[PDB]
This record gives sequence, C-alpha cells and structure tokens, in this order.
Amino acid sequence: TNLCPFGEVFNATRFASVYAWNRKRISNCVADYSVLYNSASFSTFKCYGVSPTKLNDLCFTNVYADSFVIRGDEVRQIAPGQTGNIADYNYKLPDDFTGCVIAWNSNNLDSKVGGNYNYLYRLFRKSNLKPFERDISTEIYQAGSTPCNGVKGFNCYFPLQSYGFQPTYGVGYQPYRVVVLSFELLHAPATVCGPK
Amino acid sequence: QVQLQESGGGLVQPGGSLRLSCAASGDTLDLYAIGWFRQTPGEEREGVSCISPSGSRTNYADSVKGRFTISRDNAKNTVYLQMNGLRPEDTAVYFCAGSRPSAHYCSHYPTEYDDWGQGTQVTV
Ligand SMILES: *[C@@H]1O[C@H](CO[C@H]2O[C@H](CO)[C@@H](O)[C@H](O)[C@@H]2O)[C@@H](O[C@@H]2O[C@H](CO)[C@@H](O)[C@H](O)[C@H]2NC(C)=O)[C@H](O)[C@H]1NC(C)=O
Repeated sequence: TNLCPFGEVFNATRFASVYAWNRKRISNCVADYSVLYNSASFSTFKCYGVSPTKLNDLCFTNVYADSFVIRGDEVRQIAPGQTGNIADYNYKLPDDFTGCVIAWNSNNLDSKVGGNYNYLYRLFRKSNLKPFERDISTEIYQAGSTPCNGVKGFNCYFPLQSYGFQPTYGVGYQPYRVVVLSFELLHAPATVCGPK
Repeated sequence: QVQLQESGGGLVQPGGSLRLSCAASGDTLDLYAIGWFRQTPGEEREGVSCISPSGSRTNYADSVKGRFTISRDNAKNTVYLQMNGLRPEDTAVYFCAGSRPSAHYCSHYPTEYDDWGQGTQVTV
C-alpha cells in the first residue's frame, strides 16, 4: 500500500556531489515508474535491458536510487561503456547495466550568480573506478615523482575540483540532477512492485 | 541508439516549400524524441524544432514559428519537417537528432541529444 518515497529522491532540497554520489535503498513499497516517465520533466530517461513503461509490471527485492549533480554535457558519461572524468573517476556503470538513467536541468536550483562552488568532481585518481565504486578520499594526488607529504605544491594536486555552476548561455555547462535506478533480485520475496 | 538519415533537401526559390525526412534505422522510434537543427558555415547549430516521444509536445524556435511543422510516423520510423514560406535566411545544413527523454519532453538544446544524422543542404 505505501507508495515508494520517490519524492524524497527526485525532489530532495540538496543533491550530492558526483564524487560523493548518494545511494538510497527503496524497499517494501509500491512503485509507479510510469508516472515518472509519462511526464515532461526529464531530458534523459534512458532504460537499459527494459522499456520504461514495462517497469510497472515487475517486482524486485530492492531498488537503489543513486543521485548526484554533473554538467549537462557529462550526462552522456552516465551510461554503460563510457569514458571520461566522470565515468572514470566519479561514477561508473557496469557494461551489463540493467536499469534507468534519469536527468533534468537543475540550473534554477544549483547554479549561483557568482558560481556554486559546493559541487565537486574528482579530477585525479590512480586508477579507474570499478562499477558502482565510490571514492570520497581527499588525499593529495601525486602527479609526479616527488611524494607530496600530504600538502599541495609542485605536481601535488588536491584531487577534487569545483564546478562553480553559474547561469551560463549553454545548457551543456549547467548543472543537471541525475537519478540512476537499479533493480535487485535476491533469493527472497519481492518487496517493490508496480501498481497491481 | 538509432542511426538517422536526413532526406529532402535541395534548392528552392524564396517563398517555396520543402519537406525534410529523418529516417531512423536500428531501434524503433517509440522511445525517441527527434529534434531538427540547422547550421550555417562557420556557425553553431541552432535548434529549430522538436517532437517528444509521445508526439504530444512539439516546440518551435521563434525564427520558424508558424512556417515549420514537425511530425512523427512511428510505423515508418520517420520524422518530418514541413518548411513553408522559405526565406534565404533559412539556408543551412539541416540535421535531425535523437534522444530518449521522458514521454512528453523535447528541447532545442544540442547537448541534450545523443544521435545525429549527417545533414542535408537547404538552399533558398
Ligand atoms: C516533485 O515535486 C513536483 C512539484 O511538487 C509541487 O506540487 C506538489 C503537489 O503534488 C506539492 O506538494 C509540492 O510541495 C510542490 O509545490 C511534483 O510535480 C507535481 O506533481 C503533482 C502531483 O503530485 C502534479 O499535480 C503537478 O502538476 C506536478 N507539477 C510539476 C511542475 O511537475 C512531482 O510529482 C514530484 N516528484 C516526485 C518524484 O514525487
């Protein structure tokens, strides 16, 4: 009977930085995905392995909603098999992803006239993330052969960089809020079904 | 993802008409929005018209409002752009592009589209 708390995910006042992407477990509730899809709200609503209007027919043990903010021209990296700073170092989907990627322009919420420096992304990392891996460390990144002794300096960079989101002409540079839905089946009774 | 191919471009006298076609191969168009963009030499692509996956929302740039009409045929997996009252300002390479947004969404923003055609030349 209880509707799934999608409002808390999509309409959260604050969204996470992509390097510190949030995960919310959805369980024991009724999910209406078609109400989300049958709207003018989302500039990306891409599902992998399933059509969006078929989700209401299925039942899962849990649903996970991962959410964060990136640039509009980075939304393309939130897909299987992509590369670039976001896919490589911030949020990585597996090659065999089944699930949905939902995005919408959040300029009015997340940009500031002088720039919103609270949203960050990881620019440097010793290796690429594995799928669904998360890295929130802030150790100084050693880009050369001199060790950094935990202090930024020559070839020693703080690994996170700010987006500084501003209300620009091109929407590609504006912030977009992203929700990634993934659907989990365990050897256990389902707890998240569509309407009857 | 689809592959898109534009057709129907060519030379036209000022005041005439053209009907561009955007044929999709691979996927069906059921889940795709389609947008029409144009690009003059050395310039940036200007969104001109779009249609949502549902076909319920069509948006037009102010420069073409009233003279251009976009439409979709899911059975043929083709989207059309009817161009009436063509002025020499409308001369450009015309591209169609595809995206998978929510059912009633479509924009004129190039960065919100994934799949692009090669374009066809319209000369007024
Ligand atoms: C996210 O929130 C939007 C907007 O919510 C506004 O209206 C609701 C009433 O539902 C109000 O409680 C809230 O404080 C805001 O003022 C939701 O979009 C609205 O949804 C209602 C139905 O629930 C529709 O009647 C409105 O037309 C619609 N408006 C817009 C602009 O979309 C949306 O459903 C919420 N998303 C989720 C996932 O819960």
